[PDB]
Amino acid sequence: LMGPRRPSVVYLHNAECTGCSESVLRAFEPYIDTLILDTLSLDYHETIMAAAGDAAEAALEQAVNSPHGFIAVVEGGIPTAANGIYGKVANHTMLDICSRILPKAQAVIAYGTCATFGGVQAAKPNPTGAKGVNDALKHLGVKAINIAGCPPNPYNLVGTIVYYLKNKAAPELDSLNRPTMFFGQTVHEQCPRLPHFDAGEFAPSFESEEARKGWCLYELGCKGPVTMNNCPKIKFNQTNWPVDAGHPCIGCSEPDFWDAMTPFYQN
Amino acid sequence: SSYSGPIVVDPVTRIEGHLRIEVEVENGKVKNAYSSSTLFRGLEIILKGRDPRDAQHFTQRTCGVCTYTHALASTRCVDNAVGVHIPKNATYIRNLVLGAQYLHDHIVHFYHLHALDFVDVTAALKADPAKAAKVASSISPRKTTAADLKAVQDKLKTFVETGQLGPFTNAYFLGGHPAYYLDPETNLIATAHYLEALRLQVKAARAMAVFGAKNPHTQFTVVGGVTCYDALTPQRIAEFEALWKETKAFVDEVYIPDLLVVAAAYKDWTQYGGTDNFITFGEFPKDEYDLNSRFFKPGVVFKRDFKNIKPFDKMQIEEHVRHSWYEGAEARHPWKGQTQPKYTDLHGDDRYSWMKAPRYMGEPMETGPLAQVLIAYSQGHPKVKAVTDAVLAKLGVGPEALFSTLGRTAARGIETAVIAEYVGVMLQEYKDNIAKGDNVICAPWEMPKQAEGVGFVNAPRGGLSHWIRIEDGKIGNFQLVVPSTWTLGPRCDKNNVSPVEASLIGTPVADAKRPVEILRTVHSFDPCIACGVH
Ligand code: SF4
Ligand code: SF4
Ligand code: F3S
Ligand SMILES: [Mg+2]
Repeated sequence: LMGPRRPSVVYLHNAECTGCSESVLRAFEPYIDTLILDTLSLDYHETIMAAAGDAAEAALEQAVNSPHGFIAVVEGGIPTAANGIYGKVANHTMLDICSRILPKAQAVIAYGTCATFGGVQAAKPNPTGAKGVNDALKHLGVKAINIAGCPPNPYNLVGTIVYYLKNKAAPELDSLNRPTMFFGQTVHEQCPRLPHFDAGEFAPSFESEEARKGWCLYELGCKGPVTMNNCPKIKFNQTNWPVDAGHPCIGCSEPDFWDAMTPFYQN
Repeated sequence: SSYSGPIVVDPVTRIEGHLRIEVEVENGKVKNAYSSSTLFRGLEIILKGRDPRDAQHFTQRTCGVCTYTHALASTRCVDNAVGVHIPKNATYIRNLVLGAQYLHDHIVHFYHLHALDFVDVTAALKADPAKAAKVASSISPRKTTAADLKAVQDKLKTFVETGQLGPFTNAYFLGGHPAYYLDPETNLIATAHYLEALRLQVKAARAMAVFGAKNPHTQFTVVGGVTCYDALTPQRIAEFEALWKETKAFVDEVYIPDLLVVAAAYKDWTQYGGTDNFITFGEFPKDEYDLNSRFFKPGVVFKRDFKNIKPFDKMQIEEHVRHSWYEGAEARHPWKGQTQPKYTDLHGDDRYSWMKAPRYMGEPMETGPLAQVLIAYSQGHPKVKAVTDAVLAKLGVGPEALFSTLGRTAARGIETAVIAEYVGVMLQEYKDNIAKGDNVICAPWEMPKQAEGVGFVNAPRGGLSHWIRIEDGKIGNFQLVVPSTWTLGPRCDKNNVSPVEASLIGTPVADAKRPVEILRTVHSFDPCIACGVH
């Protein structure tokens, strides 16, 4: 699977819902077909790969041991409690496989809110003591590139890899290890309904006339003022995004958003 | 020659989630099986004490493959608990987005997750383009030229000669396998269509974002209705109509024809993967409170007796833990359910999975495309019956042939073609209603201090249901019972084997080092593990 010419990528699935993988499958100009055939070499990815069981393991071992190195993209949080017993693949705890593989990677990218900060399963009471990558492997020097979102905008993944491939270094990161180029602004300052907010023109409810007129959704719970992402500018699927569909932002690209931003419909 | 002993496939790839399959083969046929889901997240524990309004945002993250389904089911659950009757436009927009999800979901399954168990991409290299384009144009109205197919062949060859096969690395077909039948021409046709469906699936997902906010994980639902006032405009309805037409064209011209070709080449697969009982929750309703007002109606069958279709009683579903890593062995109905983790190990105390075992009247039930199609067919549904007869016609097989890995695979395609045309009808009805003057999408409601509700969704994989027990205005107990729990879950306290473990029995295996046959049946169920355990 690994050889010269095409950069190797090893994709790992920890505690997740696969929504992040599905997001990359939505790549547009270049599409997923271009990336897999012409730009990179996806050597391990449980969702699409042809091989399974022992042959799958073999393919991963082959790829991580390659004389050329590899880039690792991580999806999901790592279940720590009770010795990582809450998450096992091929009878190995996710904690082990990640401790064994991540320190060898030339670059590790945590893709999504779960991998980045812990996510949905780390929310109180956190029955599995799940943590993000940097948190569970700090003791091994693993310091990953973050890229938060649930799922993140795919343009943000592609842009980081392409920037890495041509520079052999990272772009510029914020306090949470996220690329300043994609997370250097609150979605609020890039929101079309901003004029409304600035003039106290809020909708009191969704069924109201003011919602129908597109008034600001702050009173209904918009987390946009304390969230960092590029949703309004890049949009999703080249066509829509949360508030344009009339629903407030739930701050999905922030650390402990599940507990920190809830109740979602209150401010 | 015949193999006897154990086989273990961990991880099972080309599925969602983390599954481990253990079988006991004797003389070339699987004699026993166990499906171990090996990841636990505990969404139900996390949900407690929280504002019921937020549930939908938490339960949607139960899965990203079947992205919209959980948020719909949670919203229908609370809607119900609250007693709101949402506007008809809200019902349309919700139904439309769901229809578009069945299409995207099913298209990606056949090509991107199931196909490689039947198709050999390397054989495509020695194919004659001119003769392949010929066979292509005679099974579909979409005409293919030799040049079209030649461009694909060149793309492949360059990729294979680089030594970097990436996703195809240790594929069970490399070097030839006694279980791959397709000749070169056909392998080239399917591969060309595997690559095309990669760019089409993006169109079909964009359809969801037109009204939904995005895909994966939409944001347009709320208690009482929907939030997208834009979905009323002619522009947005045109955009959606355009995308669905294109997506529909692919289903009728590429997907069904390919399916029939692959299925005829593998008609021997009409002998494995059969199950006994089925259940389906029906979908696409006119009345949110009446299950029988759905395009597809509810129903349950026992022992393949499709003449005596029984009604769905919601007080019959109860989940077990005897062979799961949970405290004790007490079966509980969702409204009095408990999620108490207690990990023994593989087979420790005879427990081997993080999935509970939902039983109906104490019986294991298959759910999903096969259940939704056979039930609807027996209930005399016009469209369903029309196309399944046509499909059985082309294949020259009787109805019996449907209880198999073959059938289950056909069924998913059949369901895709009928739902594809039904979206045209709901689109029309929705257009008319708008024209009549109804511009309402969200209804008022009040939060009860104490209440208990449920929401049913028949998703791409089957009967989905969320359950809430509100106490003092907060979430007192929230339980999810999903499609894969039904089919891929473990044995119950009476030791009745689950649907998948049962269908694996008898599966002939040619080469233990490359158990492609097991992957054919397991993938025909379209398993989703993050859904089944939450
Ligand atoms: S960050 Fe979200 S979309 Fe991604 S795997 Fe986690 S729960 Fe899913
Ligand atoms: S509060 Fe939200 S809806 Fe309003 S201007 Fe900010 S991002 Fe826009
Ligand atoms: S909810 Fe998330 S997708 Fe964007 S609009 Fe807010 S950070
Ligand atoms: Mg449950």
